[PDB]
Amino acid sequence: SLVLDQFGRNLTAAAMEGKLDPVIGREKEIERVMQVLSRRTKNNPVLIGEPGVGKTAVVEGLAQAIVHGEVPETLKDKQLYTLDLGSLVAGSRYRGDFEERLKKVLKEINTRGDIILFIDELHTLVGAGAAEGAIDAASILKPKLARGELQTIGATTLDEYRKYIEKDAALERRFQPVQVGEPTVEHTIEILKGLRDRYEAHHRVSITDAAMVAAATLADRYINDRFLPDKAIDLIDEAGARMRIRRMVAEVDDEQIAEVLGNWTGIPVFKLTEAETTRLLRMEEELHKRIIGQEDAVKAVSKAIRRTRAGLKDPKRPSGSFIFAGPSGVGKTELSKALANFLFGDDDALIQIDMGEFHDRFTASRLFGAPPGYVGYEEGGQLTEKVRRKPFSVVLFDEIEKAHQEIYNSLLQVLEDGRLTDGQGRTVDFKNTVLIFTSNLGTERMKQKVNDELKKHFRPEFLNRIDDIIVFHQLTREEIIRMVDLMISRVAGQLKSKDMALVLTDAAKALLAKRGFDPVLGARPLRRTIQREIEDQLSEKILFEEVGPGQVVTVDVDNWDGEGPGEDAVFTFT
Amino acid sequence: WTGIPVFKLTEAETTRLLRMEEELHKRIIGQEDAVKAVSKAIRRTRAGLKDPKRPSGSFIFAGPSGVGKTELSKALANFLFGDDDALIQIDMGEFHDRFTASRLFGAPPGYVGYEEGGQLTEKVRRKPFSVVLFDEIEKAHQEIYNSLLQVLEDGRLTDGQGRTVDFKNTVLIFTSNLGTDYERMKQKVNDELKKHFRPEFLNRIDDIIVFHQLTREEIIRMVDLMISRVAGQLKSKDMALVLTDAAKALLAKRGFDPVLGARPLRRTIQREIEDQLSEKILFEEVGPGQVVTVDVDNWDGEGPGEDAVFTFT
Amino acid sequence: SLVLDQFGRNLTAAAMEGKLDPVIGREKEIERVMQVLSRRTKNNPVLIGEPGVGKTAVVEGLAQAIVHGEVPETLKDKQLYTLDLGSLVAGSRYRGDFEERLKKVLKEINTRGDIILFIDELHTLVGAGAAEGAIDAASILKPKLARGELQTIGATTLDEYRKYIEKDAALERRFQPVQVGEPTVEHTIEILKGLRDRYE
Ligand SMILES: Nc1ncnc2c1ncn2[C@@H]1O[C@H](COP(=O)(O)OP(=O)(O)O)[C@@H](O)[C@H]1O
Ligand SMILES: Nc1ncnc2c1ncn2[C@@H]1O[C@H](COP(=O)(O)OP(=O)(O)O)[C@@H](O)[C@H]1O
Ligand SMILES: Nc1ncnc2c1ncn2[C@@H]1O[C@H](COP(=O)(O)OP(=O)(O)O)[C@@H](O)[C@H]1O
Ligand SMILES: Nc1ncnc2c1ncn2[C@@H]1O[C@H](COP(=O)(O)OP(=O)(O)O)[C@@H](O)[C@H]1O
Repeated sequence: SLVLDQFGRNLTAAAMEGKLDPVIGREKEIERVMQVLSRRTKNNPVLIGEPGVGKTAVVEGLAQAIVHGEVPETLKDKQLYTLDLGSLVAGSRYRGDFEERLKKVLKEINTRGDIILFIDELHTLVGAGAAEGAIDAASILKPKLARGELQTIGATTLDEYRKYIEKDAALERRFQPVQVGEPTVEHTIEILKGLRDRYEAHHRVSITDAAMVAAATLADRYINDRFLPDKAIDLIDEAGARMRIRRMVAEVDDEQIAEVLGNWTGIPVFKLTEAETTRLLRMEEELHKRIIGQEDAVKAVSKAIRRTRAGLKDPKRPSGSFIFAGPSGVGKTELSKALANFLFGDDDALIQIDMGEFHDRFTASRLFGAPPGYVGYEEGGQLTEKVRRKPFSVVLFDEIEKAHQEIYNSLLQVLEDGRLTDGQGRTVDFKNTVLIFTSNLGTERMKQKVNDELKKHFRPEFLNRIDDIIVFHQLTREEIIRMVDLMISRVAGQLKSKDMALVLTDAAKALLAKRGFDPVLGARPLRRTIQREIEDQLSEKILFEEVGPGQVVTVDVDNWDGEGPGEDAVFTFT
Repeated sequence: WTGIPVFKLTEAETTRLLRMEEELHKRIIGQEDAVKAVSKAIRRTRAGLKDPKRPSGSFIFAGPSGVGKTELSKALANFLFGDDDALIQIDMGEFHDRFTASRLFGAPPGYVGYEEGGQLTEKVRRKPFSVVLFDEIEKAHQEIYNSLLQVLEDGRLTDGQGRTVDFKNTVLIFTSNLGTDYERMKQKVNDELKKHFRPEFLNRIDDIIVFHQLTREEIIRMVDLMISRVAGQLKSKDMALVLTDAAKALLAKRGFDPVLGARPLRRTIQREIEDQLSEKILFEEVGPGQVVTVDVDNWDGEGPGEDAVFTFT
Repeated sequence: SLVLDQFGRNLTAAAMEGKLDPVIGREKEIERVMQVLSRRTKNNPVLIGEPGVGKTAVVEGLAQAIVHGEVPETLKDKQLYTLDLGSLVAGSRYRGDFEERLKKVLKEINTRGDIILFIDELHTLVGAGAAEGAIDAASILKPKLARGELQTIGATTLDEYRKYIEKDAALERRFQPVQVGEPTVEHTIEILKGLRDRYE
């Protein structure tokens, strides 16, 4: 007892005082472990599982089963000791110290005979006192473990089992695997219901059953870098901590779990208040604050985001996938910029990928990285990593028709299931991101021309996965008048920072409108008209210090009937 | 230990294995040939009467888009393991480049990522009994099939690290989209597969299955199948939806097109029911504790219904 | 304290003399850190932030909050020590010296219980001294982090996180990411107004 205690911790006395958490739902794996230790030769199981499933929890539950007495006679009255390799290695300046300590431990185990050894993180045994080919813990344990005279229990994750143990086939032979599979949703709910009491006592808060059901569902659905039941426990524990901080008896509901998840991952799953609800209902006007015209596209996107925010989106598919195909300059990109501004408050959050560069057969690997064995393997994908930074995003694929079919064959993955496997092998989540595909093709009859061009330039499946195909309409006179108003407002807002005030009469706005209309319009022209007839004149006029700072500038027009072409009209800057 | 299901067939398991054709028909409407072939393969595998060298099953699936080729594999995984996420899904859409194939089995020694190993081989070693799905196999280059060439016949793959993995107990499924009256389509699909793939690869596969186009009965049952998802989603918010049969008829009328598969129907449902119900929910017109009876007015049930709308109660 | 002063620096004692710059406008991140540090199991936050944003600034603000006493009861009068891994593995020359120093540090922390660790460049835990016969500090720390018996705070670049901690999922599990994003323009102006007195 005195020898093992300085080099290990006894889980039996830990479960005597209840210091270990109760373990429930693990009868199959614990029975598997108990039946492996009841063998004659090679009675050593190692718990292989994905990290965060309960590999140490299985051993704690077995210790509780031992101390209660549900074990058979082969595991009855057995003190389960974990072994700390760090305590063995530390303090050993010399060969004799470490090997003497390990063999004294083994002699005490074989003398008392009722200590089952536990090696958490079993991959540490390949090299303890020296390298893999010298005298260490593994080469001392191997003759003992081969005959089964030393009962030990291991725990190693999947990847480290592949890496460290499997390169040492001698230890791989002597350990019989016990797979601890990831628990289900109902299993996680049961586990949380079991662990209610400890967290309730610790955080001085009370937790409801609906809170735990919501925690399990949200943790399984959204968080895709951790594994059940750890993420559900994380959400519950963090909500309890939030209540403990905020009160300094509180209640935890699913709303607080949603808040914790929103803090953790940024996914906008919240209980909607009145102000954001009226914002969501009236957001078509909010988008129409910036974009002018094109009611169909804003309507479709409003429908998609309203469906997403109300919990009515198919969870295996993204929030929405759109093809914005229409004549150049209409505002296909500006709709995406307006979406970014609405959803995040800033426009730099729009992950914009340009398909102009992806015209070669070698550049498809930029999105999802390079395969193993090639240059760029560690960096991985550019798009996948950008998505992993923030799971809720608007992904913009600008100028689709430039890129050729290999990228779309890559993107059928995300268009169907919202998954993408980068070069490093990891799968990333796209179940919440909004996909926008902007195209410049086909330039009521324009609708059919664009549809025919897209059917000719695409395979049927890629057009089929897309939620809504939206064809942008050409602009009219009222829309370009409002565009002129918006551009002048932008100029005035930029000029506010230089101690200025700017204003235009409606005659100047009309004159700008009459010189900015043709079927090849958009905002690429009629903004060049602004830069040529307003901005340039203002710059040259303020460079030689007339109507400088503190002076309101009024842009007027003379020699114009207000209806004519206005080619002889000139802008006057008072 | 290994998870490979060799046991004594209990009566419940036996009567399930006799009746698993309609169990597959629970999630797939129509496509009797593919369900037939999958049932034959699973019956051969679980009876203990199987070729030791060849894999459990090797199928190539062909048909139009959205005829349930991936849905069949997902429902087969749901049958065997209980959930879709146990399906080992490798989509060949990322493997267009010839240099990309090293991700499948792994990096050779002396190169970066050698210690990481492959992706397909390691996931097969994790679960030796698995349904391996290869989506859109034509979109990968032809040199990628060369790695699968020997697992399709001998069921063994040699990774970069040198280990030999066992593909003997897995069900290999290929899904294609080539070819896009039934016999003419089958002949065209077979000819396209023959001229697209080398004949030494087509001979090593078990059955070539062509998916039949969806008919009116199939899509009108599939209306129910895909609205059950919305009903279950609504059940999480303490409110229920029941469709009038007129709503089902109108949804099946506006979502049917022989040119494509099932996703036009999902578009029709999503635009007619999901979006409008989202507006009604966020307006708080309807909430928890109520029922929603969706009905079609201004319609006769036979006409095309270019003016019919949906009423929500 | 006799062993930690040889290997670490006391930020609470540093905040006693006000040698740390005032931290302005980072109340949300400090609240998130105190939220994570208040948990029962896995109470280790990592400040996942781009370089140049103030990852260490968040920790010094937390130390100033602790010394000013506005923290909740679960962080009241707890000395926040930064852990200098270079000094821990500085004089070893052997196989058992570094692990002995780590055991002494952890035993002093356990017998005190009011000391929170801070690890600049948290990715240095993996491979924190790995000779032919040595066990790195990550494998020592992992059982204590999983049970929640040790409160550690980490600061790590996004890219460094992805290169190093992402490769080790066992240690990645024990740390909750805390997104520290770039301050906006107005936030930068507020920070400059805070730092006016010191720079003047
Ligand atoms: N059946 C269960 N009952 C109670 N708690 C559980 C159960 N399964 C898992 N847990 C919790 O999840 C955690 C699992 O940790 P574990 O997976 O052993 O870590 P590692 O993967 O590093 O070995 C434990 O802290 C435990 O509290
Ligand atoms: N209706 C509009 N409202 C506001 N800005 C617009 C509008 N239409 C165009 N713009 C501006 O003009 C640009 C046109 O972009 P876009 O239509 O995407 O060009 P293209 O169609 O050639 O890709 C946008 O970046 C936007 O700033
Ligand atoms: N017969 C069917 N029964 C139910 N759903 C179907 C059926 N056919 C297609 N689907 C729908 O189509 C999608 C799968 O289509 P898929 O088989 O992947 O087509 P492809 O393989 O050509 O891409 C699923 O989301 C499913 O909802
Ligand atoms: N909110 C803030 N208030 C005051 N100073 C800040 C704030 N945020 C950042 N700083 C300044 O930024 C610097 C911190 O950078 P640091 O986090 O050390 O970068 P890195 O961790 O990459 O070395 C400090 O000098 C600090 O003064």
